[PDB]
Amino acid sequence: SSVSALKRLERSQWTDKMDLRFGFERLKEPGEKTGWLINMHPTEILDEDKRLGSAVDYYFIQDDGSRFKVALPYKPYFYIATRKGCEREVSSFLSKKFQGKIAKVETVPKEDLDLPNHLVGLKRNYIRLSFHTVEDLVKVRKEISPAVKKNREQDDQLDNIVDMREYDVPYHIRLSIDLKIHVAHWYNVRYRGNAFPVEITRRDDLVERPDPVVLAFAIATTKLPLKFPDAETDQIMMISYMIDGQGYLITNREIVSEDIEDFEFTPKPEYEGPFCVFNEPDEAHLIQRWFEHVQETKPTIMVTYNGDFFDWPFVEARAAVHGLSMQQEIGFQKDSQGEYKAPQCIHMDCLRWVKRDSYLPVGSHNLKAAAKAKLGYDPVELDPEDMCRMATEQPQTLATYSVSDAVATYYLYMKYVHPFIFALCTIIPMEPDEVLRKGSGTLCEALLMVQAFHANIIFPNKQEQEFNKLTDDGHVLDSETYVGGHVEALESGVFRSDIPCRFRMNPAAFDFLLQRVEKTLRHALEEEEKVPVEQVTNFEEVCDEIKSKLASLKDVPSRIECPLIYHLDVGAMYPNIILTNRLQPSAMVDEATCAACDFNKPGANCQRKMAWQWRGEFMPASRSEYHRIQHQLESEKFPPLFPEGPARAFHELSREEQAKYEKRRLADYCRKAYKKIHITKVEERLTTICQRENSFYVDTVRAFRDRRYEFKGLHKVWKKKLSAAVEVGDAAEVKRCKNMEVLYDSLQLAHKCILNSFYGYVMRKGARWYSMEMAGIVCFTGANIITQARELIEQIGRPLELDTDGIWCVPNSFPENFVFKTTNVKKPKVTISYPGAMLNIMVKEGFTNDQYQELAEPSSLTYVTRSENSIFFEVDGPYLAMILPASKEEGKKLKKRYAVFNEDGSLAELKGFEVKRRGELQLIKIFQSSVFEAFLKGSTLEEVYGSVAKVADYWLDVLYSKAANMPDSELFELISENRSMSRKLEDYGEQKSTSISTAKRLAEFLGDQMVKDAGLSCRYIISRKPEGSPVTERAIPLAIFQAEPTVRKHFLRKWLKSSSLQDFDIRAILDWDYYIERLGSAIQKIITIPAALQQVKNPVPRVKHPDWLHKKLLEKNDVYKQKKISELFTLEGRRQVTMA
Amino acid sequence: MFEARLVQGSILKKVLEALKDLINEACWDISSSGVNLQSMDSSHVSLVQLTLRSEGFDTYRCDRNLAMGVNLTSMSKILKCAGNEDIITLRAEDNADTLALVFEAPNQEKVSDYEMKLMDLDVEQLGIPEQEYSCVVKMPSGEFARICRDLSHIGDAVVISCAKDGVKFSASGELGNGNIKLSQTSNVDKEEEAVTIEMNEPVQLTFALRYLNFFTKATPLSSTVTLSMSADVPLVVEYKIADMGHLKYYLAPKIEDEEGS
Amino acid sequence: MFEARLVQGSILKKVLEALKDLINEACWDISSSGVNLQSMDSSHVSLVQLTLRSEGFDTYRCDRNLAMGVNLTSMSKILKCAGNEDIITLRAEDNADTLALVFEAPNQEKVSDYEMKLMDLDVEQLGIPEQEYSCVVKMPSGEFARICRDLSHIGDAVVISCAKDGVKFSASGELGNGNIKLSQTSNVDKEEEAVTIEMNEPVQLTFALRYLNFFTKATPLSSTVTLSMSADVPLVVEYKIADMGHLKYYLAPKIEDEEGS
Amino acid sequence: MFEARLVQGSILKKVLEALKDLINEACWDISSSGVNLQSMDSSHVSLVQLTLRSEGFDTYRCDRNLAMGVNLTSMSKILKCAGNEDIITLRAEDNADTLALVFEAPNQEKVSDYEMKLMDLDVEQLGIPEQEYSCVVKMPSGEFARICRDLSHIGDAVVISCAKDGVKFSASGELGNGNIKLSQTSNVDKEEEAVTIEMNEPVQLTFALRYLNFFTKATPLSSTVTLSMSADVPLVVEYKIADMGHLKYYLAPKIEDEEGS
DNA sequence: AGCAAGGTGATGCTTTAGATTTTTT
DNA sequence: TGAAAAATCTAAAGCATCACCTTGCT
Ligand code: SF4
Repeated sequence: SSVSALKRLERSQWTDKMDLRFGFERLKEPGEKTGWLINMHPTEILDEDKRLGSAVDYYFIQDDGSRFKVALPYKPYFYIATRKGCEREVSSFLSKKFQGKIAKVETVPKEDLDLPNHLVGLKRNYIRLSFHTVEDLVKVRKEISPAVKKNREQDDQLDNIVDMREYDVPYHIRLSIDLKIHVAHWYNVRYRGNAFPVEITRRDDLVERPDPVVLAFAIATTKLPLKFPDAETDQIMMISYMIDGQGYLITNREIVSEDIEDFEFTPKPEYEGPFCVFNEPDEAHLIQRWFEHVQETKPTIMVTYNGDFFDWPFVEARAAVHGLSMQQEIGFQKDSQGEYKAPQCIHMDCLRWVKRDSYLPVGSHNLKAAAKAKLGYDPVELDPEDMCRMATEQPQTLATYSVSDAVATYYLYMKYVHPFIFALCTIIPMEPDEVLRKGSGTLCEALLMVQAFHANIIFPNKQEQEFNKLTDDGHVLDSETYVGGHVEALESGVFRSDIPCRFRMNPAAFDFLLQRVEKTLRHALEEEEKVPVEQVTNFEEVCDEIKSKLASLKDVPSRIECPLIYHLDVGAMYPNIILTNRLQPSAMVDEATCAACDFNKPGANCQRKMAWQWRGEFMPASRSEYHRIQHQLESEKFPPLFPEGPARAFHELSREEQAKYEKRRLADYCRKAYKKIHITKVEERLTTICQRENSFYVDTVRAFRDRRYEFKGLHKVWKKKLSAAVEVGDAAEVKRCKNMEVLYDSLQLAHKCILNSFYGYVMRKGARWYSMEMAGIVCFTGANIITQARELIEQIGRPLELDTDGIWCVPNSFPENFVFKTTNVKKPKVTISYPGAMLNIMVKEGFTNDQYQELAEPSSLTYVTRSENSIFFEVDGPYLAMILPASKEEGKKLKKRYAVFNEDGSLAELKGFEVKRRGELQLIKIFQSSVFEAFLKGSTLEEVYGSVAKVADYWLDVLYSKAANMPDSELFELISENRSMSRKLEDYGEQKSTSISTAKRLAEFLGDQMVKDAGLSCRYIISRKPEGSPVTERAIPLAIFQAEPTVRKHFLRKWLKSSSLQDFDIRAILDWDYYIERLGSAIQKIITIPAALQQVKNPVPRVKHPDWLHKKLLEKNDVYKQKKISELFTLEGRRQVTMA
Repeated sequence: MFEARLVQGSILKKVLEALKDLINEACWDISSSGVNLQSMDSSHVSLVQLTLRSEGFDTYRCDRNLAMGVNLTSMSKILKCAGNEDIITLRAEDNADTLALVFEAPNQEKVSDYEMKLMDLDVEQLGIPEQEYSCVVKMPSGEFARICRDLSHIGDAVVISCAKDGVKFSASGELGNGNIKLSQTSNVDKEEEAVTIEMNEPVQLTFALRYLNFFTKATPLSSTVTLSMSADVPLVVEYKIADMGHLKYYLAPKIEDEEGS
Repeated sequence: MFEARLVQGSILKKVLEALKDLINEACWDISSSGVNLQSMDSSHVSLVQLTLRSEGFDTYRCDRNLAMGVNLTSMSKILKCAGNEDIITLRAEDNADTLALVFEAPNQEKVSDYEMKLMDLDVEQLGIPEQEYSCVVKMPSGEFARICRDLSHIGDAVVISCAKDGVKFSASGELGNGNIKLSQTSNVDKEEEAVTIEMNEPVQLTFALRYLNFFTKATPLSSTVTLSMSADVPLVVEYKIADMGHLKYYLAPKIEDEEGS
Repeated sequence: MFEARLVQGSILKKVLEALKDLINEACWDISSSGVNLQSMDSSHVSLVQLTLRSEGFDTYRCDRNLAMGVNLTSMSKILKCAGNEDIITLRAEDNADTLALVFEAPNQEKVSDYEMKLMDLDVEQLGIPEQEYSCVVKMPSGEFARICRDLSHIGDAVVISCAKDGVKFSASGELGNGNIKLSQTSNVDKEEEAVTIEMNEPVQLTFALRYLNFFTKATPLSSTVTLSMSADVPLVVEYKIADMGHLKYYLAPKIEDEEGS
């Protein structure tokens, strides 16, 4: 008790001292200051009672440069629920038994969201209880929780407590929920003294953000060859860090060769780094120089790239070896989750944002690719293998590498993640670093807690996963999910606006799209442009123009015409569906509690019956079987799970291990008792959305959509103002408008990310607002929209690909866009898209919710019904080209792989072709990079294929000629496979892999030193001489080819299992068949199979089609067309054969 | 109510396993002329018309026409639960859901009673006109089944040509191509082995072959079969179940597409 | 150091193949009286007793009692080497964890000497009770195999009705329902196909039929099968291994007492 | 031009059934002495040869020395057309990719023709040495197939020991280890059933086992197999027919390398 | 002398946890 | 080289499906 309290006080005093030494002076005078919030940290303070007290320390920076720090105490609390009639008795008992532990307890009437008949205004009297410390919170929560769990499983005064809420809410989160203190806002802080609490108020008059002191650092180490840099055997050889655009660089003189002078790095004119260099003799002096310079500069933001796992720990280890610890001199520690965070400065690494919010493909998360994509320049390339050699030959290239990595991480912080994270966290109530760490689900949960505290409801607990729940007919479900939509390629090949395509159309859809043209244009003008249809001049002209186009297209339903590659993408389809259908996590209701309210009247327009599709896997055992196997299980005692205890009683082991044991013991019974072991049922369910539910979720999503729209508008206005500013060329207004423009761009980006995260939050396992029903409903409504669009474009053209978000689809005579002259002075011209408008009226007829009820006033419980449909399509222009490859696998595991080329000839988009950083040959990567730019040559289809097969011809000519005209170094740079070893080689046991084989070859080549520590890097080729042995067993390494000749000859004698060969050159022993096989597979994926599926002869004759192609082409896409009985034989008619 | 009696029960098992493979939706129709089946497959390519008349059964009585919508997705197995030569009795009730099947062993010891349930299915009906025939080729069933299984490995499309020399069955594909020519019999007197042909004009035409593979599950049903084709006329395969009943398989033809003209 | 040799070797293959798929881990009780094998499945439902008395062996040599832990997959795969009518021999050491099996061809030319390792096994013994049964029936094994394979896909569980008129095999499922009735056969001169029924009172039992399909696998072992059952009594499916031994499958009847959801 | 006529066409089907699982495309050459197939398998471990000589065929007509490469994956499955008595006409043209087959049943009515598409082949020729073998054993092929199939499940390798007592096989694996003894019988009147030996010194060898299982599918081709082996030589296994010639396999032994040393 | 049919060998489509294909050098 | 941090991969385990000639015998 006392020992923990004194340790907590010691930690608080140390954090206060460390805060003071970097400028964050604790506010100890009565007065008022203004500030900008930079961080917030749950601490302990002392009050006038000199007792335990929890608080939050808010750090502010002022515009003049000075910084301060204030502490505000607020007692954390949670909520209990008890049965009616004994609330006061439970309150009195809980006060008198937790004597000196509960600060205050009181009954709060708060509105349940899941309560039956809660829409009239029923409210439940919860009990708030608050504690002085977070540790007291945790202890009392742990003491109450067994009683709550026992009561909630069976259905003293602890039996009266039936339910318990708000226990996983963090403390600083709780403060930012209550007092509405989000960071990156300006505040007045008024400190009267220790008696009255501090007063903090928001200031909306100042909008301009200040500039905090930021330090971006990177290190270059000493690396043992073919081994990852270890902390205990190496040392830092140089460190480079930027502060506010000023460079600094410290080099270790015991490792480097000659001195380096002050120099500038400038990749682009907008990126300027002047680096001044200090040259410390030994590594301890390097650490002392870095620590002293950080202490002198006093930064409140420390940023790196993947520092938490590589940059930060290495420096901590080297500081701890050399005596002076890193925590006492800077402030960083590993904390608990492996996160290096300080109590005085926010630590950010750009890798978390690159993974989460950059929307970069997987495999492009490295800082080289991320800086090429975002910043627009490629940094300098230097492989770490020959990096230790640069410490001696010349250190100029290594200095350039380190300063380049520092510039990259600094400007990737300053340009992208700084305004994004400090605009995202004005919304989410977390800390800036906390927003950076965790996934979007917890951000969305925190936001919904803001909006649900504003609505005065209580927060549902996190979704505890039930283990093996029994479905409605009694079977034990070992898998339960919703049928989500997938991607499928309806046609594979090249589709270019120049090459004509064959269109087979029906004219029934042309009658569908002829008399409805006037309604099409009226609907497209009514709310999509908000233009009344009376002030137009050429309405009848454009209507008769569409009639003439569709009548010219009418008489020829089958034609050969040029395509118009469109991307009908619905504009954030899933939040639009949630807004349209009013899907809330408590809106899905069942008749057991839907009938218990007072609005289930005859003729009530309140329900919405919406269908979804459910997917379950379950054992084929009934209720009686599962009950009897439980009764057989309870007749015997469980074995000890671990050898640190005796056999387990029924209250001893936990739920998950007994659930796994029951799963196994039912599986090995139904293996021999029933034919099937896992029955999969994909059924069609239907649930009722309550359309007059408490609307905090829906108006949160709608307010965020509206705020995204208004921030996009402000961003466009300020972008125009910025263009005018850089045209006139002033100084103050240019920087002011640049600051405003980046503020609004960051805010709309944050709103877009949150809008995308709302859909992903509900399906998250363990989410507070968890809904499998919403996931199924939104996926089925999205799939229904994609299906009806598939029918609508499939009848008038060819849908190339069906994605989960939209349709890539396709005639040259089809109407594209039309301009309307309007008498309005604000919009003289209106540009409208007919393919967008026809889908708009299709979803207007189909998915418009005509029963969308909103509470107009809460006095007489009056609900207004309205017709709302915000689901709109978007046409992404007539793209020049689209290339779809073909894959062996068809189903839900198909990958979204295609390449779409803009009209100007660039790369509009490219998906699925993510080249792996080391897991692929260089041959495959260069072949792909050439073939994609090669598709756009030629005029007709055969010229396209014969000009895109030149890449395959060239590389098959290189590999068929044994690379006889190839230099040796690039032959190894192209052929070789790089690969890693994640953990210990010997711990795997005796299992076969090519990494295992080459690791064993390297171990027997040069000692056990290459296996002594993990993280081995292996570069290997595959040889042909040991015929018969598998692919793994022929993985000779590459370190042999640079070694002395005698050991190379000895181990090539040994490994090839031969002692009679003469030539030991690389061309002689190389397994060319493997490389031909994999390059031919890539050719088949990209060039050959799409040419076969387009009635085109094989462009590369050396690569042969697979047999499944030769059966699929005959069974699906033949030159002929199979007939039907009804075409060539008489029909008697349709009759209904009912049961007699 | 309807009664059917059959002394040796192999042939009903054989026709039902013939109808198993290609048919999922079936509609038995009973009238004064016997039992009839007019069924269209779910793939919308082929057709089947089966008929067992009144005099084939031993004891038979039909009050009026009744339609039963059986489902041959999983139905022939309950008949597959029987022996070979067992006496089979069908009992159809006026409005009850149970079709009764009685199986009697030849030693009058092993009896068996089965019931069949019915439900509601929808079907398109196609009336069969009678028209001047043209290309008839009568063959043994075993030879036709063997040649169909033979050509099944070559490709999925079959070429049928009748000419003065005889008849020719062919297929083609990536593996290659294969033709087989059969001429008329001259110096043989046994009826079940000889082949014969009726011709009006030499005809070259194409059909599908997987559906013919589904047609050839009637090898022990009868020793005789006839193939019947004509220009722009669906190929009908006729099995004559002794002097007891008959069965028609209709298959849609396959011609070239004159897209350019 | 157990040594036994028998002139016939097919019956060991038949017994072991019958015991192959049903049980995996088995405890072979070895004593002077013969070979005993009582065990259960991993599902703890099907029980097997197997007795091979010493008077049927050709040459026998025993030392004392032995506890054995053989998994039956091992020898069930080994004994595919034994011929149609070869000489079988099993050999065990006094204190070794291996078993030797010796196969002699009838012409004394092909000699096969296999041996195999072991694993320690623990089995909870369950001795059967001796009580008088009501329904004891002796049937041919082939027709029992036929009717079980017929009813296997008809439903899941069978209902057996025993009365003085005979036995009734009823089943109901998604395909409908059906029953097979077998009566007494007295007018017969031979016994190996003669069905006979012995009765105390009419009974109505229900059994899960997957376990009957597992029990059916002993069809070539014996030409007759004896089913013994009463109310709340496990089914006893007894086969007689020649005049020397007997194999009994005990099956807990499936009660399926639903609680009305 | 190349013409061949064969009336015992089942042996070619047996050859392709034996070789369908080992090599996917092989090499044939035609000369005045007949057809030879001397090819390396896919894993490049051992040599196989067919010797289909001139007078073994019923009618042979060859014009010049030639070599062709025929994929087994198509011709093996198209030779499934025949039963056990059909007769085969084979033609290989001079400069035509198509290879022609005609197929006559013995009923003098059935005639068929097929065409094959060929591909180029580049396989290095390995020289054929004639070396003496110390131990030659000649045993019926049925027991050879049985012993290989019965040692198939023991492990991945086999041990052969030829000693003055006779021949011993051995195998080992996780389920156990077993050896097999074969002696000599010299009091039988059938040479096809008789085993015989000739020995110079005892032989100890180790060999692949599943690969011998793969080459024990040529058992219906011939009733007697001869095995010849000695120290540090490939084992020769041959099936010789009383009328037709010999099928021969050279199998290289295992590496026999001490991994520790 | 081939049928009932199925059964173990092959083959193709889910699936679900953690290593790996991912960061840092 | 440690890592769950974190959500996208992906490869071993999973399970459904095809396939014909081999144990009794008509
Ligand atoms: S849908 Fe209507 S009846 Fe159902 S809970 Fe909502 S208001 Fe009540």
